[PDB]
Amino acid sequence: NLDIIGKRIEKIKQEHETSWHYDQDHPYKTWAYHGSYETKQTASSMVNGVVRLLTKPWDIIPMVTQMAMTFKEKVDTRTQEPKEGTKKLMKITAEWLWKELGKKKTPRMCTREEFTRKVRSNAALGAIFNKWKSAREAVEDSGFWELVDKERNLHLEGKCETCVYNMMSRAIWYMWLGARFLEFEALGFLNEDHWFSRENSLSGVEGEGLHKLGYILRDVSKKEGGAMYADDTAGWDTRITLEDLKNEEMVTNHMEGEHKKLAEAIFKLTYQNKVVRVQRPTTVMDIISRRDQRGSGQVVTYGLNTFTNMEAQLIRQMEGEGVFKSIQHLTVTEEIAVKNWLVRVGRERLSRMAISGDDCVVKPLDDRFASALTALNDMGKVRKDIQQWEPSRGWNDWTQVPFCSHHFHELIMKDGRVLVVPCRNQDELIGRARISQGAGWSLRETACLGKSYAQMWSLMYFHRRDLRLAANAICSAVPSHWVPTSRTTHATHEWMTTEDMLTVWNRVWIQENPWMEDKTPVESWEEIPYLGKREDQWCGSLIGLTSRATWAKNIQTAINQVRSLIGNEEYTDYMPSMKRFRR
Ligand SMILES: Cc1ncc(CNc2cncc(F)c2)s1
Ligand SMILES: Cc1ncc(CNc2cncc(F)c2)s1
Ligand SMILES: [Zn+2]
Ligand SMILES: [Zn+2]
Repeated sequence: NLDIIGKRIEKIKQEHETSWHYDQDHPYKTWAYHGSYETKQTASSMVNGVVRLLTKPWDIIPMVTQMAMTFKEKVDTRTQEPKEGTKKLMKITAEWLWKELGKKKTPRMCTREEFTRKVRSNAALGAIFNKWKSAREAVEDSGFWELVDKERNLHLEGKCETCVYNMMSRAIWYMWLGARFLEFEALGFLNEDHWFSRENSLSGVEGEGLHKLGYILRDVSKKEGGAMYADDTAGWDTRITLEDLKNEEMVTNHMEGEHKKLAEAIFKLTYQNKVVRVQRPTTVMDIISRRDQRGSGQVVTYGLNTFTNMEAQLIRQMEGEGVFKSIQHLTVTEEIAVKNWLVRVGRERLSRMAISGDDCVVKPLDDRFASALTALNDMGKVRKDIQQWEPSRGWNDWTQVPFCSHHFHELIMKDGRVLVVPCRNQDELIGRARISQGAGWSLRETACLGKSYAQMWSLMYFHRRDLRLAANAICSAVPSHWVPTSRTTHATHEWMTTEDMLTVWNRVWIQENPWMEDKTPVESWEEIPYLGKREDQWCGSLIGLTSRATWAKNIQTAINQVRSLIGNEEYTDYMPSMKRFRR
């Protein structure tokens, strides 16, 4: 305990020797509280003007406008230790699942070279400012790496000095860049080498992309079974048990040499024992500790969430199939039965699921799954917005299943070929495009973010009448050659490019689409179909409203307003790619 965190604590305590005070009115119960010290400082959303000026009808939709305005009593929760039978079910399943993921993969260390490219082309690794300004600067230096080396040698010693989280249903724990590297060195392979790919994991979708998710849900639908189940967990990261953290750590069993010790240290020191600096305006910096809950990089979090979610869902399948009778204790015969289930049908059972971190869709063997709730509830993976022992409401139609904030439509092209297209409430799409994260943006940068959104809409949401039109308008209003930008790059972002959008559509939807047998390129945008105009209205379209018809009719005037603001640049008119504007 304090042997493992004390060094980290004692080091912080000393850098504020004229401040340290053990405030006796600290609000922590579930989190251990060590002390405090003096600080004073805070990033709200800004509106993207290029997008808003070209989406005027939406200036009066409260669902769009409210998205741009404005529980920490959930992070301070505690989950009960699972029963012995639950713990055995999890240990056995975790062992078998690491083996399966490892069959065609080699754990390996990631390198500074790799980490250095990441920071120069910008991911969201989540660092802090201090001694160097940006993340870009500290990597270019040589002193930072000497710091890294020190901590690394300490990790091999089995101690830790500077790996401390900073808190800030979305609470992010940013770490200093050095700690991020040591985490990425040890565990980056999980993301970098696609361990949770559909090919390697059977349930996973890592790197598959929105244009593939709908086809994958449909492939699951083709299996014999009962309803499709899509239970969200109530605050998944706050319900990761120490038992989950120990079963994740069994990935080190597949490692060797330096890598194995470095990985064990990350699991032992930064995951199974955590030290966090949280601000408290009453402004002190509280130094609290905790062994449980999900702390890690957003990207290792994703891989370990997918892993533990796969594990829980295999066990819920086992329960619905009556592989084990009770979670209180597992008979020696029940252990063998579980083990032989995994060996005999485990891979088939994984192919019945689509899992993206804390998000899942299961098509179990039959509807017994709906009331198989004892293992799920005991593991602490308590379902959101339904009573604890109330049976799951399944879905009969794969086109109604929620997954990764989307639903999927089946859409028939004029030539018989079949698109499965992603979709969500259009107010959600327009409200997100109207928002820029960070201030300090030039007109040019703001314009290039709008163009990223426009190109995503043309690629993913082309079947929505208002999004094809607004996307054509934004791309007409931003200089033809200006490059699309984004301040967090997830899966596959084929819209981040200066190439012709019809050429990308053809590559993504026809050429590279393994569900399309005929590879005939499409020759214009008019070949590319829309949802039915009632289906479009159901998913939030403004077609049929007066405000919308005036906007479409007078779009060239909105385009010209934005062209005037940006200035005398080279523009393309994309509106004639649509039938109604083609004279
Ligand atoms: C790291 C990931 N790999 C695939 C994912 C599936 N989810 C998704 C959501 N939004 C846009 C996407 F391209 C994909 S998440
Ligand atoms: C219920 C409605 N019936 C026709 C409408 C007009 N909206 C529209 C726009 N572009 C292409 C279309 F097929 C239809 S709204
Ligand atoms: Zn450390
Ligand atoms: Zn829809």
